[PDB]
Amino acid sequence: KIRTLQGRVVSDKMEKSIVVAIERFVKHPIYGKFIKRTTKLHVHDENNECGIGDVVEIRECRPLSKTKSWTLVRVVEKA
Amino acid sequence: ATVNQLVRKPRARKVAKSNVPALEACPQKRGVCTRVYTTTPKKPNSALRKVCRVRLTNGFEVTSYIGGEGHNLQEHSVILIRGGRVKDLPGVRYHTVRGALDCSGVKDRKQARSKYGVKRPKA
Amino acid sequence: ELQEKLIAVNRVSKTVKGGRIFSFTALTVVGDGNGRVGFGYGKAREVPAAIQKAMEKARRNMINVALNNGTLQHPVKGVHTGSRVFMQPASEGTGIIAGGAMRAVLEVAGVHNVLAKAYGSTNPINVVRATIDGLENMNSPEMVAAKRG
Amino acid sequence: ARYLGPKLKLSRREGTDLFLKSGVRAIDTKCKIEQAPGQHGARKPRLSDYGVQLREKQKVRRIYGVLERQFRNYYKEAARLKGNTGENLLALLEGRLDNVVYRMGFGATRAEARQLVSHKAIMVNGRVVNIASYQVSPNDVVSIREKAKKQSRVKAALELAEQREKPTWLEVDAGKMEGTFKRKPERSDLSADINEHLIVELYSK
Amino acid sequence: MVTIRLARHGAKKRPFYQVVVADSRNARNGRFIERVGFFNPIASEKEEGTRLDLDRIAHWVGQGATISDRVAALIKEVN
Amino acid sequence: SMQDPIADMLTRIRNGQAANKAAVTMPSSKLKVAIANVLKEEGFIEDFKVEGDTKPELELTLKYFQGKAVVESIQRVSRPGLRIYKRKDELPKVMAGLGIAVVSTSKGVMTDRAARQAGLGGEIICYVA
RNA sequence: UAGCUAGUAGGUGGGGUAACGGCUCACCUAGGCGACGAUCCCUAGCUGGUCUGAGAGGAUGACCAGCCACACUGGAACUGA
RNA sequence: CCCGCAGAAGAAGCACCGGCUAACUCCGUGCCAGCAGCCGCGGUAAUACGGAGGGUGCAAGCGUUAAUCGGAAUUACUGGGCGUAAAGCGCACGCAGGCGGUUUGUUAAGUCAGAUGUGAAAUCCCCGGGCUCAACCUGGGAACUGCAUCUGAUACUGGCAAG
Repeated sequence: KIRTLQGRVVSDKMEKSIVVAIERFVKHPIYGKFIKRTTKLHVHDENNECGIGDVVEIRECRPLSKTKSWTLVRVVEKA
Repeated sequence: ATVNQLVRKPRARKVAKSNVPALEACPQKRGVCTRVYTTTPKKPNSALRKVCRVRLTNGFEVTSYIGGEGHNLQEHSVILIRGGRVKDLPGVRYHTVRGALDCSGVKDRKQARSKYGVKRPKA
Repeated sequence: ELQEKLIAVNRVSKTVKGGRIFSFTALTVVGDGNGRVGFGYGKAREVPAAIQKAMEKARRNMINVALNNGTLQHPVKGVHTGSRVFMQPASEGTGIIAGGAMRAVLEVAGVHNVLAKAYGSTNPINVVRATIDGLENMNSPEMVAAKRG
Repeated sequence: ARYLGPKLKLSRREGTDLFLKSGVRAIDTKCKIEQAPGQHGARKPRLSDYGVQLREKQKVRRIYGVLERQFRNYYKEAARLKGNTGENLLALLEGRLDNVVYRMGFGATRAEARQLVSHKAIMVNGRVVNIASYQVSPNDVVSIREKAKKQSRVKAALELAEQREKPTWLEVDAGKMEGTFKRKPERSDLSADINEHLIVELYSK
Repeated sequence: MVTIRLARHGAKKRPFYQVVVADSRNARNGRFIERVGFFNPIASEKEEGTRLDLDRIAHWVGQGATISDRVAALIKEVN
Repeated sequence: SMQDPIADMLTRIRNGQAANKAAVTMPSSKLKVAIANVLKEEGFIEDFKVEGDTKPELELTLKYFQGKAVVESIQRVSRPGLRIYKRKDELPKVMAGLGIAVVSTSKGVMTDRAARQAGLGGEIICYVA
């Protein structure tokens, strides 16, 4: 339990590894406008139990691989 | 403008350039006296002025006005530059340090001494 | 009584078949130091007769403007036809931190504590029109409360 | 670091008399006031807008003897303090050491009392002060030290400023060595000709 | 090896230290875990020329910080 | 309106403040009842009546005291895409506080005194003067 | 400067460091990043703050203080907390 | 730092003076010598060049040059414009982007509120101390506009559900 960062799945062409974007609002720092900004971070998961297009809950973990330091906890959305 | 036209590219500047290119971030550079030329100003003026092209030490060569009231220049020695362009002569964007290395003062001014090589007269 | 002040004097020419006939302009304001202000405009063919005729122009058509504490109380923006004037109410003891023409209209109202600014054009014919419109648009707390309820 | 050579011709520039030479007949023209600022003397002074502000900044500087580095520090201090910028600026002028020693009887003129400050004579509240801007706090005694109580000129000074107005904001013993900076000198008990508008509106840019 | 030495933020010939609970090997005066207490050798009835909040030294002695000489002056130069 | 219902209303009202008509009318959402139930109460206009149930729509009565008209300078500020969510200790006082500042609070729209009484600000709706 | 990238991107394994690790070596998988500006060439040490501006904002990083980088120029390591 | 003795005794420059910009008159020179930041001055009476009296401003420094912001609303979010003053692609559907009619339910991310963490000390700022004052040294506060978490709020906005 951190914030249980909600996100999506962008692509799975990898072996037990997925790609998650995260919706995120912000004040633009000088103009005062809300730009919907998204990030992109690799997430470890073993079962392939989430498909390309779901909605995913994520916490951190030990840094397993290169470029990937987040384990799946559970899924709240089918494809 | 629209807010989503300043977002995707910022307000760019209105860029300002230098017009004393004998900076190299410095105020005074040394020069070794190419010649002395005596060219003429434009239409509202007359009475041809005293200029010298100057071999710098950064690598450049440029011209400079030799103001005062008469000068003293044999032309294979040292001067010192000041900036602050003459309006009249096309190409002279400098001055000379009136009273410096090898370019001595003017012959007895008595008002506004310090901007020329004139010191306290006798007292 | 009243209190005069000049603004400027130009070098207004003209052209006839003969030559270049000159003239002179004279911009003045008049306000008794209690809130009412007025202005005028008048020409001549020499300097001192222009003032004499334009000074009476302002001794009528003085408009009713109320003040609060020798100062303004709420930030009206004034604009008239070439120029923008931004008057912010300020503290007592502050001087009239102002540019050109509105200095002449504020030290005749009774106004003495205003910081303000001319925003765009700096042409003193059209500047002095705006600040009189700026003080015309204002409302005292009486004009606030009695009008809404 | 003060104005040395002539003294009354500067009053001929600034209109009314500045109290540099006073107590004698030089009130009524031992120097021809308004007749000779210089070579081109009695002339046509066709004034301007910037002038009637610039005259006032060099009115009250020259009534006290304060140059331009020092007078701006009194200005910039007169913004951070609470109240009127102008009135605090006159309050900060009146609290000056030399201004107090003058109109607490001592000395013929302010330039003398300044020299009487700078020659080890004056003593504030039991403490020797030879700095002409020790800015006096209320309820403090002024005092001349013992070795210069009566030398020449002390006793003849009080009588001249006693025909002048006795000010409210100070107490003074005409007998000896005792004063009180009482409270804040207001606008009412000023010289009433100095226009504080024309200094606040000068340095503001 | 944590120490309770004194810094030096003074004028020229007018020292005015700071009671500084810091590390051994670090700067002359450039680094501290935290700062509590101050000092002055120009007291001469100015005010209290020492004011320490002794409980916080009694905290950091309990961690194990070795104490230095001129503070060891102060703990008896205060009561 | 197409793309702000409250901005395009605020063109419709003060055009009545430029020809001095008696009654004005705009198609009225349930937010729009909660708009002019502030302007009436603070005194800027006088009376309003909702009508219609397939086109719920208002009958606002204007207020011009003279040739002078009472609602002087109303301005929407938070326009869609430029939300300015004010923290309450920044609050816009309108014309040195002499007007009112309609703020979309939690507890309603009626906002002069959210500065002290309610105690929570939000999105500005429009300044009113 | 619009394409870049094979130890590259991922997984079992051994091997490896004080520690997770593609940190390395065989094997399988074929990926990874990119218009929300990747690779590219040019330039620059970063912050607390200094200067200026009423404010926002604008140029700056000398001094004292935080943190890395470097010891004539390229390399590799030994000891050692 | 305090104290003793001489004797006005050792101690005043620097730029400007046509306009902006506070201060002016004369000799010399006559489109030559020269000034100058822009406007410009000099071709026999120069308040502008050179000189002299007098004046101005500042001061143990004053001018000049170089360098950054300010005036510049002259890259403008608070604070611009485009019919002719520089500026509406020759014109069309449109992908990714930006933006919501209208009612109810609901969630609490946007935002508001409340605290609790934390934003190193030193500068900036306000009351207060100490150098004979001031620069400077300094006690405590406020501020550091920040980010992350719990609790609360449902009017606007946002995803889900129903019209």
